[PDB]
Parts: sequence; C-alpha cells; structure tokens
Amino acid sequence: RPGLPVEYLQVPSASMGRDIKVQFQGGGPHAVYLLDGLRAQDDYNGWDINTPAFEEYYQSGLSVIMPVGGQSSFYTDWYQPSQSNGQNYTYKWETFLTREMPAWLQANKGVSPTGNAAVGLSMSGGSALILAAYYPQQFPYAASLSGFLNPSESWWPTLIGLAMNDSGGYNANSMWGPSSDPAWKRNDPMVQIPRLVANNTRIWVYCGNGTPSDLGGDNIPAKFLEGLTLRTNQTFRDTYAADGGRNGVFNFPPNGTHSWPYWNEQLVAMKADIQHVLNG
Amino acid sequence: RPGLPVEYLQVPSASMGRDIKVQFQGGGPHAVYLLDGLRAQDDYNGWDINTPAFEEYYQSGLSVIMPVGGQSSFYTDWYQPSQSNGQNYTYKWETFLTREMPAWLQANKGVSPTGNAAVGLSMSGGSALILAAYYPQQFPYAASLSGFLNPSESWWPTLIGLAMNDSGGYNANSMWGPSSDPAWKRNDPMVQIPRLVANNTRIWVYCGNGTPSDLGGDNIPAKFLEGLTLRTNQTFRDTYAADGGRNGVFNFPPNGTHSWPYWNEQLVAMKADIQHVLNG
Repeated sequence: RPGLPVEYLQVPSASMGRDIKVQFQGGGPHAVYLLDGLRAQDDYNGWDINTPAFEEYYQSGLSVIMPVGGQSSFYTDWYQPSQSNGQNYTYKWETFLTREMPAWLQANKGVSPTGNAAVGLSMSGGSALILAAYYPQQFPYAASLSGFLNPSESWWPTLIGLAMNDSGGYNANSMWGPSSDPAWKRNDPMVQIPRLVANNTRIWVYCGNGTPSDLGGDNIPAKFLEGLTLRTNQTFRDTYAADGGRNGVFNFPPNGTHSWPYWNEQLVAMKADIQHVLNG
Repeated sequence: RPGLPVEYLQVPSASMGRDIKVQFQGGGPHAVYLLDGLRAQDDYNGWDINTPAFEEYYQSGLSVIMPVGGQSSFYTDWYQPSQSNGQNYTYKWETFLTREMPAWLQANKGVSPTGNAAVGLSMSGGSALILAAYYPQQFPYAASLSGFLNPSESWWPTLIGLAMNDSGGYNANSMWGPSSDPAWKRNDPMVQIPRLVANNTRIWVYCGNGTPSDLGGDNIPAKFLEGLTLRTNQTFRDTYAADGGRNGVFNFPPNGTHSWPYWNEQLVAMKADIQHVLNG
C-alpha cells in the first residue's frame, strides 16, 4: 500500500454534460472542500499546485476535496454559456458542488453530504460563504481567505467583470446578468449576512493588509489586491456583528499579500477549529 | 547626424536640492518631453529601456527629452517628503519640468522653453494634460497614453494611494494632501478640461481595451489596468466634446494592454501630428 491516499477522480455532472475532475484524499466522513481562485486550471487545483494542503490535513480525521477547473466561474450557476470565449456549455458549479458531487462522493467514497467545510480564497472566498448561506446543512463551516465580499456594491461588478475577462475571456453578464440583476445581490456575502446569522454558520474570514512577511508573495499585484479588498472585509466583520453574527473568526493581521503562502498559513491555522466543529 | 550622440545630462534642481539625470537627443528647437510611468527608475527612462523612441524621432526635426527618476511622483510638486519610505527631500517635479529644466536646456542647448509637447503614459498621462492645462505656452501639445484621467473622483484617490504605496512605498497624501485638499481637483485632467479647451491645447488621448495583439503585453495586470482606465478615458472624451473641445485625437482601438509596445505604437503614430503642430 502507498502513502497519502491522494486520488484523482472523474465525477459525472449531468448539469454540465461532462465529467468534472476532482482531487481527493479520503480521511473521514466529513470533508474540507478546498475551492480554487479565479485562474483555476483544468489539470490541478491551485491548493495542490501551491501548498502542502494534502500533507497538512493527512490524518486530520477529515477528507480533503479539491474540485478541478471552473476558471472565472465563481463556483456559481450561470444564466448561460459565456458569451465571447466560445464556451459550449453553461457552468452549473453550484448545482455540481451541492448536489452532484456530494451524491457521488457519498455513494463512491463514503463521504457525508452533510457537515462539511467550504474553504475558498480570492474569487472563491465569497463562494464559500454563499454556499454556506444557502446550504447550511452541507456547510456548517465556511472560510473566506482574501475574498471579495460585497460583489454587488459600487465598482465591484465592474472590477469583477474585468478580472473575469482577463482570466479566460469570461463574461460576467452571462453569469449573473447586468449588475442590476437580482443574481448579484443573491450571491453577495455582505447582503446574505442575515442568512449566515440565522444559520449560526461558523465562519472564518481572513484578509491581509498588503505588506509581505517572510512568507513571500512580494509582488505588486498581490500587494495591491490585498489592500484593495481589506476594507470590504472589515466592513463585513462590522456588519456581521451588527446583524447578530456570533460565530465568526476574523483575522486581519498587520501583514499578508494576495498569494498562496498566506492562504496556506490560514488553512493550517484553522485546522483545529474545523476538527472541533465538524468532528467534535 | 542631427542631435547625436544621445546624451546623458546632469541638470541641477534647486527646488529638490539635487541633480536630475536627463537623457537628451537634439535635433530641433522644439522638443518632445517623454514622461515615464509609475515605476520610473533612476538609471534610464522607461521609454528608452522599452522602446526605440530615440531612433524613431531621430531626424524628425524635434529634440527628445527623457527625464530620469521620479518613481510614483506624478511629475507634480508634492507638499512634503513621502511619509513612510524615508524620502529625505520633497519632490518638486512640476517646478523642475516647467522652470528649472527648460531654463537649462535653453541656455545650453538652444531648446525653446515654449512650443513643446508633453507626452505621458499610465501615471504620467494625466501629468502631461495637467502640464498643458497650466503651462500652455510651454506645452501647446499634450498626449496621454492610458492615463488616469479623473484622479480626484470616486475610488481613484484610494486606488492611486494603493498603487503608490506598492511602487516604492510612496504616500499619496504627502503628495496632494488629504483627498479634500484642493490639490486633488487641481491635478485632475477631467476637472481641468475647461482649461484645455480655453487654451486650445492639441491633445492626443489613447487607451486600449485590455485585449492583447501580437504586440504582446499579454499578462493579467496589463489587461486589467487597461480595461479599468478605458472607462475613465471614454468619459474624458465625452466631457471634452461637451465642453466645446475641438482639438483632440481620441484613439480607442479594440486592442491594447497597459504595456510598452502599445505606448510605442502610439508615440510613432503621433509623430507627424506633433511635427505639424510644433514645427508647421
């Protein structure tokens, strides 16, 4: 027998008409779903490319799930195929993560469809909170690392639209419609704080301040993006408490850029908390 | 060999208490002032590092002036030394470009202090327009290539502040004061459109759309920044027309990223325009 039981799986998606690749390390009935960033590749999830996540969670009593693909998808269900880059199907990542994938993992890998953690970064930080907001039994724990937490507000729909076009030529209009469309507020974590409060979801929200430490990530884009989204994260913390939120961890250290070393540092930092919440 | 060899000059700046390096190619009494970007280095101007600007303007009948230095300076006069990065003097780049350098080049080279062109890109695109707005006799011609043309509006002071801190740890408030200080609107090209109209300045405004061509610059930050400032540039064009502006060239082709190959293409494109306005 091998060492770490890392697997590479093909999970059929009826909604997207294709098999979705999923990296997996079985290690318990509850799992940590590690969502990727905006530039998600079709071969491997960014957590396995850039961090020791599997090694760090090996023997933790938790399974680790790293879905592969979904560049610029926001792990959401889109209204239509991305208009412009020739995408030939409609992304239905929320349907995949909440219905198709958990059903398949339950049947084939013994993973419970309920009582899991959604952990996202950058693009998927907001996705993790939205998944927990609407599917609280599946995700009683959600972590957002350097997420964009008020996507429907001010300049955010415009900036997100630019970033999606930059990463693969995807079109935000095909995803959630123009910014006036209800889908923008439906998928906005700040707007959905009342749901996170009502469900008493355990949330772990992190955002650095743009100053690199010994961990690295010292480049202008990483510094810029972290400083740009920190304000929104602080407003989210404030709004969460004002709205009766009482189950959140907010880490806003005096360091950190929008890069993998810091996201990995937080994944390690939250392990005991996830073990406590999901496994008792 | 009109204006050869290209020369590296040391021009004293009384206002900054130091000598400013200037790359210079002679060739005529009127000159093109080629301003650098946000990451201006202290050894050579970005136009020389990245483009064949001098060779392209050789024998054009125009001298070419490339000031060296001024990282994150916006080619403006700052209120005080940048607070945070140890700067030990106050940038006074508007005084240098409008008084000190032209006096030196007139006395020693015969370059006229009047009737020149200010050409800037990125950070200095707005600087070029502001220099022409306030010093029309010196600059009857100004070009802004992918400039940030409404710096005092909305999220711009915040974004410029982040970018300046990312490029050398410079402080936007040391430059133009708190965002309520008059210096922000004073140095905002959109706000100063009435002066550009009153002076009948010849303006050349370019901005790409974020889509790379075979010219290159195919990276996410270059794509993002270009698509972000395009919106402001389009608003600038509309406001200029609405305010009676009738002496501008607006180039918004369906390609281009925030990178040197496109700025060079525009510099070559505008040569005949500058020659006609300044020499004929």
